[PDB]
Amino acid sequence: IVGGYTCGANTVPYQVSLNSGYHFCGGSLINSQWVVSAAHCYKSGIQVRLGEDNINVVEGNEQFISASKSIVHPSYNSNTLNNDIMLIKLKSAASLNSRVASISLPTSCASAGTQCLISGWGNTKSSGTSYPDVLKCLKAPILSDSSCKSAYPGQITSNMFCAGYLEGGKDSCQGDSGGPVVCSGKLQGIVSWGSGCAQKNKPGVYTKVCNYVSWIKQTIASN
Ligand SMILES: NCc1csc2ccccc12
Ligand SMILES: [Ca+2]
Repeated sequence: IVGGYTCGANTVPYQVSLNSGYHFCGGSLINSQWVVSAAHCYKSGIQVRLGEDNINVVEGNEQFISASKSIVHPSYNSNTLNNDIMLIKLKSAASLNSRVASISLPTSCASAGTQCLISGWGNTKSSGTSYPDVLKCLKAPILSDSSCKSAYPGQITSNMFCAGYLEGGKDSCQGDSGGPVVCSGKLQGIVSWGSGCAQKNKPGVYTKVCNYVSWIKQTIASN
């Protein structure tokens, strides 16, 4: 997260870290067994880390649970990033408590102008590199479809939205991938892509979660 703030320990209780020896992506806990992330975060050997603040220090609220199954969306295209979503099942159910909690799925799509919370352990600089140990947060609005399309001609599908600031300075970034965009207590986005981070006229692009709720539910119901 570039241009954000320290969230505070365990204040984003659905935020998980995907770990394969190291943090490499965020995700969102959506029930005791299942995590939402980005399909471009797929790999084998994932351990889900819940209850994290400092991802380098064991602070006392973590739960570490290995994935049993990954399901990338059936229509994910890794060239266009269309349908950039996957589900990860945990080998055992997480213990749910104030610091480890699921985030509700949307029952309707959010509109441009809605305020959201984006979070992660990704890069905090727009030039150069610095990775935080504690969770960072950013409040950002959803941008109109038309400004998203004009920012990224030919590349925004109906499964994507832009959020952030056309002026630059505040955005998600590499290592935030797969993490939440939460708006009024519903998971509306997943950190997906952009051109650089926090550049002028290049806002972040996010998977439009409300298009996937019936796929999510039917997948969970059968797996
Ligand atoms: N908002 C931009 C963004 C999000 S994840 C990622 C990974 C690499 C480069 C940019 C980004
Ligand atoms: Ca920790």
